[PDB]
Amino acid sequence: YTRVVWCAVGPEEQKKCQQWSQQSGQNVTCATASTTDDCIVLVLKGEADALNLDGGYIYTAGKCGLVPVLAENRKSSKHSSLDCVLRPTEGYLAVAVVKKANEGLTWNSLKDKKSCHTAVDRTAGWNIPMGLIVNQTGSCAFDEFFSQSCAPGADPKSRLCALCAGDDQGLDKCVPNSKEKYYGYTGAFRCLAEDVGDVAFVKNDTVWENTNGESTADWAKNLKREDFRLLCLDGTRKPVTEAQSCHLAVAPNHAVVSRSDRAAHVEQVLLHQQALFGKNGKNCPDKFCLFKSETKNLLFNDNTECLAKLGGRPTYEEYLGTEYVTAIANLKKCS
Amino acid sequence: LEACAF
Ligand SMILES: *[C@@H]1O[C@H](CO)[C@@H](O[C@@H]2O[C@H](CO)[C@@H](O)[C@H](O)[C@H]2NC(C)=O)[C@H](O)[C@H]1NC(C)=O
Ligand SMILES: *[C@@H]1O[C@H](CO)[C@@H](O[C@@H]2O[C@H](CO)[C@@H](O)[C@H](O)[C@H]2NC(C)=O)[C@H](O)[C@H]1NC(C)=O
Ligand SMILES: Cc1cccc(Nc2ccccc2C(=O)O)c1C
Ligand SMILES: *[C@@H]1O[C@H](CO)[C@@H](O)[C@H](O)[C@H]1NC(C)=O
Ligand SMILES: [Fe+3]
Ligand SMILES: [Zn+2]
Ligand SMILES: [Zn+2]
Repeated sequence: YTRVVWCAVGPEEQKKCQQWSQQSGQNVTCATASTTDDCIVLVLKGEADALNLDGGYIYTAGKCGLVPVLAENRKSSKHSSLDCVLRPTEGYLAVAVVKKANEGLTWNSLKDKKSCHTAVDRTAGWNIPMGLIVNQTGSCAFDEFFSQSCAPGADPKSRLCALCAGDDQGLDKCVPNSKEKYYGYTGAFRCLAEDVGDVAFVKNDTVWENTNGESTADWAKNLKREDFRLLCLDGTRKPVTEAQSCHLAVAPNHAVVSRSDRAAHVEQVLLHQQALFGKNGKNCPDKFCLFKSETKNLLFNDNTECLAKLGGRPTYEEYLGTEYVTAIANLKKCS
Repeated sequence: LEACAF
């Protein structure tokens, strides 16, 4: 066995990683970089072994030769006697979320509105909605579609970063890590909740998990699910209980990637680390919980029940699926 | 649909 070196994206992940490392007795140790792309480069250089990635970043990492190893599996919708680690993953619903009180807004009137995205290059926050918008408008000028946005990872002086807020001190505006107040699923949802933006591209679970007291976070603790609507592609608005019939796409779950020569060993270590620190793990919550970070989704999404084995030793294209890959490929023609 | 970005 070797140690596995995890790559943490920004300082809040680095802190959680350091706590994991200490609890694992250094079976896992930590490298940290400022962005997911830079973590992918550390992994390609062999200076880190692995990290968990949204499907859009899996595409980046997979074009560079890194491979999926285990997928996040959240609470199953339907009944299953299968253990979490063996249950097939179900994909999450990419949605566009607006305030109920913003009554005129539908999918067909998004032009010149303000948008909140998890980050450039992520599935629900970017690849799915911008791919759809490029397609529908017949124009690659997706940087001119919304009047202002927060899209972490875009040029910080551009309209795509105009709404981003940076950290406590207002430094690091638009950096694609958790120090940016509007980064990621919860940041893009907060960007809508605070009416900085008119629309947030997140996933269905984000809305549930940050409303009706499911989050105690100060910006979220008082949000009511009834105050939000989903935007459907047919131009209708639905309550957030209707995401199965009003989503933009089904996304492949976030998954751990590594170099191919390290995957088997990364997989074995992770299966053992989640037996200790995962949901009902032997030492969670007593000592450390790998899948909690007070809603901040650090290293893994907080709704993860386990990391699951993949069927078919899939390549990254197999894992993402041919349609998603082609959608990304098409959108990347614009850049 | 081609090479590694890095
Ligand atoms: C949208 O996401 C929410 C949050 O994950 C899902 O609601 C959860 O569903 C699980 C599985 O049934 C329940 O056991 C949880 O208690 C629910 N959480 C909350 C906070 O209510 C919901 O099913 C998803 N909707 C769709 C269409 O997939
Ligand atoms: C945007 O449109 C492109 C161009 O049509 C879509 O790409 C096609 O997707 C279908 C369905 O998977 C494939 O069978 C075609 O072969 C693809 N066409 C081309 C020219 O590559 C893409 O899926 C759309 N983007 C979305 C829906 O986000
Ligand atoms: C065609 C199809 C349909 C549903 C899922 C996929 N691919 C996946 C493969 C692994 C993990 C997740 C997915 C998914 O899209 O949820 C494909 C290729
Ligand atoms: C660390 O890994 C070693 C080797 O597999 C193992 O004996 C030990 O149980 C692990 N400990 C923790 C705390 O993860
Ligand atoms: Fe995602
Ligand atoms: Zn669908
Ligand atoms: Zn295969």
